[PDB]
Amino acid sequence: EKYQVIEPLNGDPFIGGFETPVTSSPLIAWYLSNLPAYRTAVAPLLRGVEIGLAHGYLLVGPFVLAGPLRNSAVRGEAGSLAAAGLVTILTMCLTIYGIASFKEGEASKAPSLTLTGRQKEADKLQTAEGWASFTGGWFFGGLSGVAWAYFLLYVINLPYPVK
Amino acid sequence: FNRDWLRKDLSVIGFGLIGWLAPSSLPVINGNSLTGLFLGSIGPELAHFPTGPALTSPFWLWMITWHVGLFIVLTLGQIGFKGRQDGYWN
Amino acid sequence: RRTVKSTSDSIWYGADRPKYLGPFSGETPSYLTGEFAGDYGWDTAGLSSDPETFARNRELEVIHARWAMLGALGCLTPELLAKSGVKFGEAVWFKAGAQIFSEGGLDYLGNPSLVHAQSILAIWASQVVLMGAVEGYRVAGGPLGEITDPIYPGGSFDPLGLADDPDTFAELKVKEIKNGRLAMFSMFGFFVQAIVTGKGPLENLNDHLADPVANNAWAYATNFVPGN
Amino acid sequence: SIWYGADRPKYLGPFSGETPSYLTGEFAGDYGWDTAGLSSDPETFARNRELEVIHARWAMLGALGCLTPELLAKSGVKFGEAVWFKAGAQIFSEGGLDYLGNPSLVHAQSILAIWASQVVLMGAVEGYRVAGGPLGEITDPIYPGGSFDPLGLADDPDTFAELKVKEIKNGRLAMFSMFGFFVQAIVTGKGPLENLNDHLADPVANNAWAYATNFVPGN
Amino acid sequence: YIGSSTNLIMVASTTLMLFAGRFGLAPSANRKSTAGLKLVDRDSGLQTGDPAGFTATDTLACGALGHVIGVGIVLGLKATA
Amino acid sequence: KYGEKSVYFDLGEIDNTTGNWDLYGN
Amino acid sequence: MTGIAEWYKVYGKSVAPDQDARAPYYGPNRPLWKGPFTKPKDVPEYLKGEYPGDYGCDIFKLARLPANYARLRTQELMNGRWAMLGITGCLTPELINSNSTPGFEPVWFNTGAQIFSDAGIDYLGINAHSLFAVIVVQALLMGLAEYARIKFVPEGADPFYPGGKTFDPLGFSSDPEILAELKVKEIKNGRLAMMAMAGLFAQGAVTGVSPLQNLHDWLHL
Ligand SMILES: CC(/C=C/C=C(C)/C=C/[C@@]12O[C@]1(C)C[C@@H](O)CC2(C)C)=C\C=C\C=C(C)\C=C\C=C(C)\C=C\[C@@]12O[C@]1(C)C[C@@H](O)CC2(C)C
Ligand SMILES: CC1=C[C@H](O)CC(C)(C)[C@H]1/C=C/C(C)=C/C=C/C(C)=C/C=C/C=C(C)/C=C/C=C(C)/C=C/C1=C(C)C[C@H](O)CC1(C)C
Ligand SMILES: CC1=C[C@H](O)CC(C)(C)[C@H]1/C=C/C(C)=C/C=C/C(C)=C/C=C/C=C(C)/C=C/C=C(C)/C=C/C1=C(C)C[C@H](O)CC1(C)C
Ligand SMILES: CC1=C[C@H](O)CC(C)(C)[C@H]1/C=C/C(C)=C/C=C/C(C)=C/C=C/C=C(C)/C=C/C=C(C)/C=C/C1=C(C)C[C@H](O)CC1(C)C
Repeated sequence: EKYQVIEPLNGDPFIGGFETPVTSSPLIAWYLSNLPAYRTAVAPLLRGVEIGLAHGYLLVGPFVLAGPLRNSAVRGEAGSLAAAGLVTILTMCLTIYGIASFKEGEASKAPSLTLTGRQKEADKLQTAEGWASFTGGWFFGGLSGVAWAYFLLYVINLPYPVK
Repeated sequence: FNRDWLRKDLSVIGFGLIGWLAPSSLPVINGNSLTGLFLGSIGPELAHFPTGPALTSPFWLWMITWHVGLFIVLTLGQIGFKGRQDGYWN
Repeated sequence: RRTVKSTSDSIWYGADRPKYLGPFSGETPSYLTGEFAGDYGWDTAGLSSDPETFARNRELEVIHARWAMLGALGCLTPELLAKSGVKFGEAVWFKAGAQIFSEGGLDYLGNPSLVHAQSILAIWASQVVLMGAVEGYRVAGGPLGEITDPIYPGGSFDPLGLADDPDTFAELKVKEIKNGRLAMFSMFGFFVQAIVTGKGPLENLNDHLADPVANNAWAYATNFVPGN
Repeated sequence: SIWYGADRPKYLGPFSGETPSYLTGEFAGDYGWDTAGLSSDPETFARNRELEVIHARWAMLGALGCLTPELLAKSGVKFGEAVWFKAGAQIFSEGGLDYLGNPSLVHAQSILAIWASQVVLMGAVEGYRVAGGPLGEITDPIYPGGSFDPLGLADDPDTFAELKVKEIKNGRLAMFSMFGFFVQAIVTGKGPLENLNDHLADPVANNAWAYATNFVPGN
Repeated sequence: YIGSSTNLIMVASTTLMLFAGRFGLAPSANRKSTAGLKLVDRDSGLQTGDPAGFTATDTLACGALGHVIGVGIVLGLKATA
Repeated sequence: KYGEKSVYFDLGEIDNTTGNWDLYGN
Repeated sequence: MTGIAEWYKVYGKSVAPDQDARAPYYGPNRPLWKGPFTKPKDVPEYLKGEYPGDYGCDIFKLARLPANYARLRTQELMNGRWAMLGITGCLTPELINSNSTPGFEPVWFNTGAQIFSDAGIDYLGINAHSLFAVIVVQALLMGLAEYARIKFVPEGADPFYPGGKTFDPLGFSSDPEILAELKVKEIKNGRLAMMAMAGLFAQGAVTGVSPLQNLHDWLHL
């Protein structure tokens, strides 16, 4: 009869999940709901652009500060090219994943029901053309993010503690 | 999930702040002639130089002690306030 | 995630609102039901039992709070600018009213090209006329519109329209009352510690920061003893 | 009884004719003295009664404690400052607060520690008084009873009411005397019993009228 | 040694603990403490000549705890002063 | 109905029955 | 039934109703002044045990007259109560501070000449040497209390156990049984105070030193 913070998934005890503060806190749930992957109404291309931008931007750093040429004068260029190559490989990964997973002309099988039960429209990211647009946007955004990180770090040479 | 899992009683943090300032800010007659909070304030005073860690200076021990005390005080205050509404001890 | 409808709708109102003694607030006055902003249930003296008196006191409190916020800001900024480097007759608020009796008169940020007033009599007369006009307008009404709520006229006094929604309007009421009460408390500070220390607020703060344990109000505890 | 009821002794004695309606005689220390009309509302009257009783008890404690050091000093007990209105500055002395000139006793030096301890403890007890605490719950804001009635003197209603009246009368006397303490400290600059000795020595010369010509506003 | 500060401290601690246990100010054999630190009455089954219900086991427990506390106070006051 | 009582099986609402929900799909 | 009157953790003889708080100290089966060696030859036929502290010791046959017995009981009670205060007043001064360095005196029997000569009475370390300014006040105050006690019995209160609201404010005597044993406790503690006083008088007369210092010398050495 106590408070009992922990609850079953949407009140259903026979679904394989739980309601924890980590899962569905108002702050955590708000944060996850507004991530580009979970903005179902937005076109897949723009979500892919945002995801690729973020991922290339964060990927530039490790290659630059850990690559084999980190002690040379081409450290920045080598790291940026390594990040771009990883982005390209992941673009091939996304393309083949979409080819294998989705077939042209089929409806989306993503969950179209909210926790409350609003029964919204199915997400178009889980479609052949949706995933193709997502992959193209991710490629463009990844290259853009790598270029932006290289420009900020080296072409413009903003003052940063570690680089 | 009721969206108030951490039942918000904002007086808890202030009560814990008072109840941790009171014992920590005490002129102990022991080897520490002064109080530990003054040491934990001196540490930052000597460590305000930008872009540099303490580097194993006498600042980490006081930081850890003070903040462990603060965290345990806050946790015990939360538990004490929210156990009265329940019947954990009544 | 879920879509939320029932929220913490104006925790500052109702019977479950925070109280002035916190957990030790049991004997809440019956007339203080949390209807109005800033209602912490603090009327130990019972000076607002009569609803008409309670409304009068609310009006007085809001006007005092607004004037106190204005006064605190006007006492604080001049010293901040003086420390920045701006030069004028005097930095402390309680000696800035006598600058008009200096050789250069009253200089606004020490700029003769600005107001550069000379006679205190003219300033006083102009203030009397203008403030009487506006005070009468507030009591009854005037160019900016007749009075609907004497405390919160709104309308022409709400150009930016931050008080559109009633809920955010109540939240802003609470915020305004709290910030104003803090301002009044700090102004009473200013007064008492200017009487005692004889120094400006920010320089008192600086000297406290220099040595907090030794330089505090207790250093002035013996300055008003009657037997010496 | 004599004090409770329509026919009660009034503050003006035989000269009292305008008895306020709200002052009927159902509360202790009801002499019918309300000429400012500051207790007309029942709730305001209850709040004023609570304030009066708390002030009375604090004034009793203050009056006893302001003159106890004086009597002990007259006997010969050594203090730092026996006088009440300089008894608080000895915390700043190098020897600290001796509490009857005994270094083995409290022997406090830091006024900050005294202030913090007082704040915490007084906040706790004040809050208990408002809302209840270890020493019973709150039923009557000013007459709790129980843990604060260990000797059980307030068992039957009659003695309890007579003791109410006696309490409020001694308390009003103490409040008057403490206002006197404050004013005499402000003007004379000497302790209360020292003023008493001066008055007893030369009552005609050493009195309040001797200080009438000290606040003349020459400018 | 009778008038020594150590003797006074130990005697005071033991007497105070015995007084608290005997007069229902501390847990005893017949005075159980709940989770709320409220003292309830229980039948320990030990008969004692004390009208209040102070048993020999209660006396031993109170004396032992009083000695523990008195030793702590004595050594602390010696180390500090 | 899925939420009318303690019943958690409903052929008319199979997505609710099987747990085919979108937790963060704004 | 009143203030610290239900406070039944001080009885002295009763864990439970097994005894009624008055079965011993009264009646035929009570402790006597020679323990089990009181074969009846000195236990008179008027000391049956109705009154507190009755141990059957009337060697000299003083209380053989019932009227005199009541007078003696009252006289015993009064020196008994006064002895209790006196021994407390003779010892507490010398448990708080000591040494007669100032015009103060820690010795009970040397505090009376303190005013008479040199300085006056200085409470704990009210002056000069005026005897007949304490004497008159004490004589006046006692004469009226003394006079108000022998008379002014409200309607039917025992002149030595009034038990009203000014002499029994704490209401220990609400329960008759707890009044029966408290009377025994009073008289027995009073008798102890009286023996202690005779010890102080005799020891002061012989040794001439403060009673506690006599104890310190006896025990330590
Ligand atoms: C009451 C008080 C503090 C109260 C603190 C409270 C309620 C804290 C509450 C909270 O934490 C909780 C519970 C929960 C949180 O969610 C909310 C907050 C709000 C954060 C301090 C008083 C603090 C009071 C102080 C410091 C008083 C100082 C007085 C001085 C210095 C007087 C000086 C003089 O009078 C002399 C001595 C003699 C003359 O000669 C000279 C002058 C100058 C006139
Ligand atoms: C609630 C309650 C309850 C119970 O029942 C009872 C009781 C207790 C009574 C109550 C309480 C109350 C209180 C606390 C109050 C407070 C107040 C204040 C503080 C005010 C201020 C207030 C304040 C204010 C007005 C302010 C104002 C200001 C001003 C004008 C200013 C001016 C100026 C300045 C700028 C400066 C410059 O250089 C100049 C000049 C020109 C000078
Ligand atoms: C009735 C009526 C009626 C109508 O209607 C109107 C009128 C007329 C107005 C009214 C009247 C009124 C009045 C008269 C009032 C008064 C009051 C007072 C006096 C108070 C006090 C009050 C008082 C009080 C509180 C007191 C308190 C005290 C205290 C705290 C103390 C403290 C202290 C001491 C001990 C000393 C030391 O060293 C320190 C200190 C710390 C300092
Ligand atoms: C029973 C019997 C029985 C059979 O039949 C036979 C025989 C055996 C013979 C018998 C016995 C008897 C006896 C033993 C008796 C005793 C008595 C007494 C002891 C009293 C006291 C009695 C006692 C008493 C009163 C007491 C009192 C006291 C007093 C006043 C005090 C005073 C004082 C004091 C405080 C101290 C100061 O500083 C001063 C003075 C002023 C000095």
